[PDB]
Amino acid sequence: FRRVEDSWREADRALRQSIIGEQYHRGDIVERLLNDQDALLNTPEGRVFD
Amino acid sequence: SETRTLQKIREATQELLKYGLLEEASKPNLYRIVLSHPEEVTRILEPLDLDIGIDEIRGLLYVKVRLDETPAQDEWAHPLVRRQRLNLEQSLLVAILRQHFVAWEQESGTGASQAQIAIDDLLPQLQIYLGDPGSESKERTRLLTLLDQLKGHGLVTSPDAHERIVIRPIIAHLADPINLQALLAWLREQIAQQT
Amino acid sequence: SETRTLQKIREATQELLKYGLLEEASKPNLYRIVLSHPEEVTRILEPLDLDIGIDEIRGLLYVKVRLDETPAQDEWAHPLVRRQRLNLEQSLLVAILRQHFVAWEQESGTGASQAQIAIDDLLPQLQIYLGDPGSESKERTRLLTLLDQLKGHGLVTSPDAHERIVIRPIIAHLADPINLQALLAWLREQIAQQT
Repeated sequence: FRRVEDSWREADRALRQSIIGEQYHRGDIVERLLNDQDALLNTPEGRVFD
Repeated sequence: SETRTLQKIREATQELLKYGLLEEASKPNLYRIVLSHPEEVTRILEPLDLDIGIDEIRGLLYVKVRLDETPAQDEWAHPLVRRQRLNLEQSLLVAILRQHFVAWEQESGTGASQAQIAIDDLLPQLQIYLGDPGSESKERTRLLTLLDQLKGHGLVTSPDAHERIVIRPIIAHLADPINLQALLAWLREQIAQQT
Repeated sequence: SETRTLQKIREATQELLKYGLLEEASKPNLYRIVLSHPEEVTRILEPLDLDIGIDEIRGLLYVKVRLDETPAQDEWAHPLVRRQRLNLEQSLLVAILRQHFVAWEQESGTGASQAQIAIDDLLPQLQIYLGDPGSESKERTRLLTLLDQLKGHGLVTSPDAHERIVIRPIIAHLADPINLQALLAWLREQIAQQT
């Protein structure tokens, strides 16, 4: 459990470090938000734990 | 020989100087009074090297330093400015607040009700830059300390019962195009020095 | 566009509103200018309910509240002038300094250059009303920090290289000097009563 949480708290930083590096682009945001799927989905542990 | 400025104007300008900024959302009876006699207020504030700045769109009045007939110098070296120069880590939170404010403004229009943000949304944003100390208590204390230091500048109220903070509209003027351009230039200079 | 107030008078007004008092002994230019343009300064300060009282004998200026002559508001209240009550130690120290200044004036006359008083002279006198806090270092540090606190209000100069101080002329115009004499004598009598 305490490593699934570490994985999720690491797939979030690797997302806001790209939402802020894309100072010019929109696709990498709308492609996620328009999809109701888990925006913070992290398969390598999230898809097992679930 | 002796003529007193209209007592209403004296009261309004004294309150305006005391708080640093005035609003129709909290003190309409004084905001209107100042907004009807801007020439009188600017001339009264002229000797102190302080000048009014008006915002009819949002309902905001504020006082700002002057430079005319005494160019250059430094805005914060002025003798009456009672608070320290802005700090980098504070300006980061200022930028985040301004981003939330532009979102809210462009959604609901300008001046419609009040802009609000929940403390929850601000902890993650800082967590990218300032680093994670692995203790929600400590980073919450850090965020609250930053917000309190910003209340000394009049950009935000303190957290209320629901852990929410109003973003005072003065922020729209503190970080606007010219100032942001200067800040970007200075930050790029610092980065170049770092290399 | 419009005429701008002279640079020197603007500097004078800003400095006077920052520190609260000028002195010919430490700012001769600015002090001289203000007395040559009394109407201008009193006009710049009138809109704020502020006004300067000029003490030519001691060569001192200070900002005082202007409010009207004994209206229903028997005691003045002003948005900017935040009233403060000194703590016990500060009150006793101010009383001691007041007594020394009055005594020296009684001999050398009114406005005479104040004699330098050694830090060592004050410590026994405070020890009368406060005893010994535990060590010479502690009491000396307390006296130094109290003198530093009072220097903020402009009552005394900073200790010089030989650890002496001077009493600023401002101490003559304190709010109600009868308070100092009465309290000082009252404690001075209570100590003899209990000893």
